Amino acid sequence: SPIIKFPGDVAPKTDKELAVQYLNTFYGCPKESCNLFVLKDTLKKMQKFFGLPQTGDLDQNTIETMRKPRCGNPDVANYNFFPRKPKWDKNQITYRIIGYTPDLDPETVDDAFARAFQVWSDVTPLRFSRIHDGEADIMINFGRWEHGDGYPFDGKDGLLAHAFAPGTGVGGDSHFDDDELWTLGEGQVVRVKYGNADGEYCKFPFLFNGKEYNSCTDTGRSDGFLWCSTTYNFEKDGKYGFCPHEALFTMGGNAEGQPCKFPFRFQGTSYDSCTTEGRTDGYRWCGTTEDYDRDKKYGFCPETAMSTVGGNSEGAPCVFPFTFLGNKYESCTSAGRSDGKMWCATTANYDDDRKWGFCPDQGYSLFLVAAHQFGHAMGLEHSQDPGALMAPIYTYTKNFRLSQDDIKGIQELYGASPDID
Amino acid sequence: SPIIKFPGDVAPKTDKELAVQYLNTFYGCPKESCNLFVLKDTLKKMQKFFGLPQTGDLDQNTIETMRKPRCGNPDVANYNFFPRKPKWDKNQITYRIIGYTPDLDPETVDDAFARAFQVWSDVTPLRFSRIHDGEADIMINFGRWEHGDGYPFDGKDGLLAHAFAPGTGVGGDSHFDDDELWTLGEGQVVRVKYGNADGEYCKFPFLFNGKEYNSCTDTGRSDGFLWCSTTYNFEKDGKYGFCPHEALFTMGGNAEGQPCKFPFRFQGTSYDSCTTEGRTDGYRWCGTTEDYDRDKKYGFCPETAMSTVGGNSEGAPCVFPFTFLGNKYESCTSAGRSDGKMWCATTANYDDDRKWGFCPDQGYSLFLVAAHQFGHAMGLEHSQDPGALMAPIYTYTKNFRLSQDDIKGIQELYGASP
Amino acid sequence: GPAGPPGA
Ligand SMILES: [Ca+2]
Ligand SMILES: [Ca+2]
Ligand SMILES: [Ca+2]
Ligand SMILES: [Ca+2]
Ligand SMILES: [Zn+2]
Ligand SMILES: [Zn+2]
Ligand SMILES: [Zn+2]
Ligand SMILES: [Zn+2]
Repeated sequence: SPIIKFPGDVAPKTDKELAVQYLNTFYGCPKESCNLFVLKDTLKKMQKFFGLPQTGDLDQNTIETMRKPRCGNPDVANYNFFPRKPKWDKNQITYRIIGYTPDLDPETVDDAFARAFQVWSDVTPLRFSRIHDGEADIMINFGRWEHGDGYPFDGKDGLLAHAFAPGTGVGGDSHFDDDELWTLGEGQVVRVKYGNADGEYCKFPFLFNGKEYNSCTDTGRSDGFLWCSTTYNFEKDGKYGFCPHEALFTMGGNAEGQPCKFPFRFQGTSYDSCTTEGRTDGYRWCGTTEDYDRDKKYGFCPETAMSTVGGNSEGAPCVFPFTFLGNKYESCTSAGRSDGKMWCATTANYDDDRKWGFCPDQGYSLFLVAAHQFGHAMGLEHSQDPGALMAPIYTYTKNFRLSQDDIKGIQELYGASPDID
Repeated sequence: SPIIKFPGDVAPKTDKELAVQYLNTFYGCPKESCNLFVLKDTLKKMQKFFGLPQTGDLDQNTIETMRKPRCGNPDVANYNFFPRKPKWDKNQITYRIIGYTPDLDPETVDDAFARAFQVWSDVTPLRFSRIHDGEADIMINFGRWEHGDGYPFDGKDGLLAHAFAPGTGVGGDSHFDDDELWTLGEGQVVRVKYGNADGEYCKFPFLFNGKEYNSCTDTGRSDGFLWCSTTYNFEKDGKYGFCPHEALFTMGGNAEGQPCKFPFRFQGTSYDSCTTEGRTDGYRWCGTTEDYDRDKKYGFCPETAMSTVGGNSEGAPCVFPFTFLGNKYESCTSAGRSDGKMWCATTANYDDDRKWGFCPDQGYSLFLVAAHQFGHAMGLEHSQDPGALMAPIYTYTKNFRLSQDDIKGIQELYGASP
Repeated sequence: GPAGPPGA
């Protein structure tokens, strides 16, 4: 019966302050002068844009739309860019991965950005090319909140990414919110290390010893290493492997797989996690000792296995079963919540310790989100067709396909692929 | 008792290991080939240089001088195959400071370099102008071990600095070993904030409650804020101030004097100390919250007060008396090593807790060492005159004065004050 | 430690 407020959860903003930041960010409502009447006019622009009824009121159908996860770019024009209507004065663009996300290993990401780019390359003359040094046309990067351009992010969900239109400087740059659970669209993605299935992805959920696991577990081991099944039925198929995690083991370097040593001192700074400090490739690395400078031993942390997200438990793994208010639990739940969020206790019983965390959810397919972001980098803007890739709101699609609207959009801008013979 | 290996400490070097490295860095003795007659012939070029009995062997005369803190530049030249005998092709030179030391406050450092530059201009037509953005002629920075130029430092004591001869690229650059207790020549310096003497240096030692204090203390304080008397007798003069630290307070930013939060996350990384990450002016800062991105709250860290140096006690003061190897000590000891450096346990007992730190010594004058380095930055080389500022081995001179050797050297380059 | 050092 009880729906309680957890000791530590991210404070939901008021329907009002939610509408103000939304209209201000995606509509242009005067940052400080977005009071009742001046917003009513705008509120209706938002409403018109989406299928909503141009009431100009904060009706639920509206705030319900405002609450869904979506892109960072606006839905309205900068009140008409006389000077602008972007284009790439060339059909050969170059991109560069400035930085990554721990959720995915470098190759998956690299590939996603690749596949995202082909989407538009399939229907236009546009040809993409990754470069590893110096300035690129499209500079890809991951960041949180404010990351260096005065268009900050907002925490898990809400804004996911954005990109600038074609041009110089940051023109074309695509930026993804580093506070999202970056996946391929269907839950956490972790690429296994060693074991009998090195390189395969953990398969969630997997069946093991009559139990289902939706994340890497250290069950059955005493070395505390996290493993998982690269297939569903671990009994039938015996494929498994080890989940990345810098506190367990490094990948490369010269430490020979020893785990990162936190904090480790590098020059005038003591890092308590992996960094990219002193690197250009955006590959995190770390000191496998307490003084990198002294003993130059180090390793790389190419990915990270997420046990739990948010909460209080700093990522601490769920504990099954766990007691929550007189009821024992054997899985994640929405018990005590409202929203839809599945959580679990990161200790034996919750009542006694009151330590929890969110269970990783479906996250956002980097491919889809990126494909979209790149649509902008080419010059495209949001479409009202909710089926179009360039639509503001995020929607997962098992098997993607460019919407006619999109194809009509990118081509009116770059023309179709050249008809060879 | 024997010689014990302390936690986190560096690995000792042998008398010979040392010599061989010293003759390698400073004399050009081939690493793997520095032995037998080469070690002998070379040992002698070195003994001659420092006016030692040109024995040719490793003898308590040579060794003793080999382990004296000295500049990290060579003693033997090559400036034949090393590009043209350097010399800025203009009297208008510019220096930019890209890094500082937690040992001294931004200003005190900024000055020390300035005063050190002035030491060369006073006798020549050369003028130096600091710049705050861009590629200056002489880039000043502090770094440890390998700090990005192939010529690594070595932790406490030893090579104290190094600089490159005038020229494009890294030429003129002057780098300082960040593992050193940088001081004004007479021991630790701590410019105090607030209190009734804000802006004043801590006076070590200072007498309080009929007792001596050679570092800041939270003593006679309940909040645990560190302070010190800015004059000796705390009674005849009631002036004092609070000593800086990132654990107690911060400066500027928007944190409003709040402590740092370690660790605090800044984008894809967790910082367990202040950093300059992001800045381009070497100023240390830190999140005063657990998520700087989220809270946007931060404050600078201008100087760190130290009551002990190095070790695993991260600064924590000594504990007298303390117990080491069953025995009890009421003062800093050297018990347990071959280098006779003074250390102390930061806890009534060491054996079980194993927490130690180096009793701060006199440190090195940033002024003088800077003065020296800037000498190379201008084209000069080491002197065999122990008086000359350009002599390699470091030596504190309260009343510093350029040697007649130095003045001649610098101005046979540039000529005298116009 | 499992979980992981905070940071991305
Ligand atoms: Ca660009
Ligand atoms: Ca977000
Ligand atoms: Ca230069
Ligand atoms: Ca040194
Ligand atoms: Zn968008
Ligand atoms: Zn951005
Ligand atoms: Zn020198
Ligand atoms: Zn250097």
